[PDB]
Amino acid sequence: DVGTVVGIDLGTTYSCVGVFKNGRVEIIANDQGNRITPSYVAFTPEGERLIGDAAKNQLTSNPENTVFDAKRLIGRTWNDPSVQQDIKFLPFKVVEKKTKPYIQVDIGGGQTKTFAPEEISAMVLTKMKETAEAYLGKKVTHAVVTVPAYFNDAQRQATKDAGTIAGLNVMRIINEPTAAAIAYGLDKREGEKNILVFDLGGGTFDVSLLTIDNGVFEVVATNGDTHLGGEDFDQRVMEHFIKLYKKKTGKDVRKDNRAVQKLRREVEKAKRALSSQHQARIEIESFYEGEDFSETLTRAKFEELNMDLFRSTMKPVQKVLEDSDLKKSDIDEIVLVGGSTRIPKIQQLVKEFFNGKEPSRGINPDEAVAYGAAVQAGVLS
Ligand SMILES: Nc1ncnc2c1nc(NCc1ccc3ccccc3n1)n2[C@@H]1O[C@H](CO)[C@@H](O)[C@H]1O
Repeated sequence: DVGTVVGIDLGTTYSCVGVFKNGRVEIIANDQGNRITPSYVAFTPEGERLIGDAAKNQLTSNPENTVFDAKRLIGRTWNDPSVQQDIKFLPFKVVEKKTKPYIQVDIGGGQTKTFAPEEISAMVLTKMKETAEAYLGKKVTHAVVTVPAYFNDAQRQATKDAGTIAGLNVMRIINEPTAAAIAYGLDKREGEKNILVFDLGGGTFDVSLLTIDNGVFEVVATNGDTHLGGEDFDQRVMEHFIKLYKKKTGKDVRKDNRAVQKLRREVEKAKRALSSQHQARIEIESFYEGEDFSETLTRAKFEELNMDLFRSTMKPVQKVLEDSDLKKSDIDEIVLVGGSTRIPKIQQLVKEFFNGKEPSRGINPDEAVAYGAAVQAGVLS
C-alpha cells in the first residue's frame, strides 16, 4: 500500500532525500546534480515558482520574494517570542494570519499571496518528492521526515501537514540526532550507551545527548545555539576581506551588494576548500566598479578569524553533560553532523574536549540524517 517510502532530512538551510534500494541506502541527487537541496522557494516577476538551487541562485536579484528559513517559523504562533525575534532578520514579509506567521510574497505581476510556514516547506518537500520519483521511475506517497529533538507537538504536527500538502503521508517523524545515530547503526548493538550528537549546520548548532538501550533511543538533554553555523564563519571572512579591500583600494564594498553576494559565493567556496587545503584563492571578475578581485586565505587566518566562534561550541557540550548528570568519561559515541563539522579546527576542538577520543567517521555529515531516515524508510516497505 505504502510503496517505496523516502527518508527526508528537511533541514533549515539544506534538505536531503534518501531511499533504500537493493540492500543499500541511496541518497538521491536533484535535477541540478546535487545530493542536497537548499530549503528555498522563490517567485520570479514572471510568476514562476522556483524551489531549490534555482531559488537559491537568484536570491540576490529577488530578496523580497525569496523565502528561506521557514523551519524557524513552522509550528509556531505569530506572537511566539522566537518568531518576533526571527522576523527582524528575514528580508521577506511575515504577517499575522490565523494566529500564525504567514509568509507574504509577490507571486508575479505584483500579485500578492500569503503562505503558512507549512505551505513553504510543503514546496520544499514537493521538490524532494519529485527528486525521489525521478530516480525511482514511479510516484512516491509515503515518507519518513526528520525534526530536531527540541521540536514540540505543534512543530512536529505542522511538519506532517507540510508533508500532507506535498502529497506525502508522513508515516514517521524521527528526531534528527537519532536518525544520525541510526545511520551509523549505533542502534544495532546490545548495551546501554550514551551518544553525543554535535550538529553544526548552515545556520544552527545543535548538541544532543542520547541514550541507546537495545534499539531504544532516548533524548536526555539538548543544547546549542539556534543562530550559529557555517554562514556565520562566511560573514567573518567576508568582513576580513571588505576590510582589506578598503585598506588597499580605498574603496568600500557594501556600496554594491551584488559585489557583496559575489564575495559571499567565493568565500563559502574558499572555506570549504580549506577543510581540505591549507590555502585557497578567492578570485572575482568585475568585483566592484568593474575591477577584478584576487586574494588568498590561509587556513590559519580562517581559524584565526572564527576562533572565538569555534571555541563557543564547547559550552553547549558542557551544559548538555550537566543536564544529563554525566562527566566526559561517560560518552561512548561522538556523532558529527552538518557540513561545518568538516572544518578541521572544529574536530580538533571536539576531540581534545573529550580528552583525545576520535569521533564516529564514515558517513557524509550532510547526509547522515537523511541516511538514518532512509534506513527506517527501508524497513517500512
Ligand atoms: N567541506 C566543508 N567545509 C566547511 N564547511 C562546509 C563544508 N561543506 C559544507 N556544506 C556542504 C556543501 C554545501 C554547498 C556546496 C556547494 C558546492 C559544492 C559542495 C557543497 N557542499 N559546509 C558548510 O555546511 C553548511 C551547510 O551546508 C554551509 O555553511 C557550508 O558552508
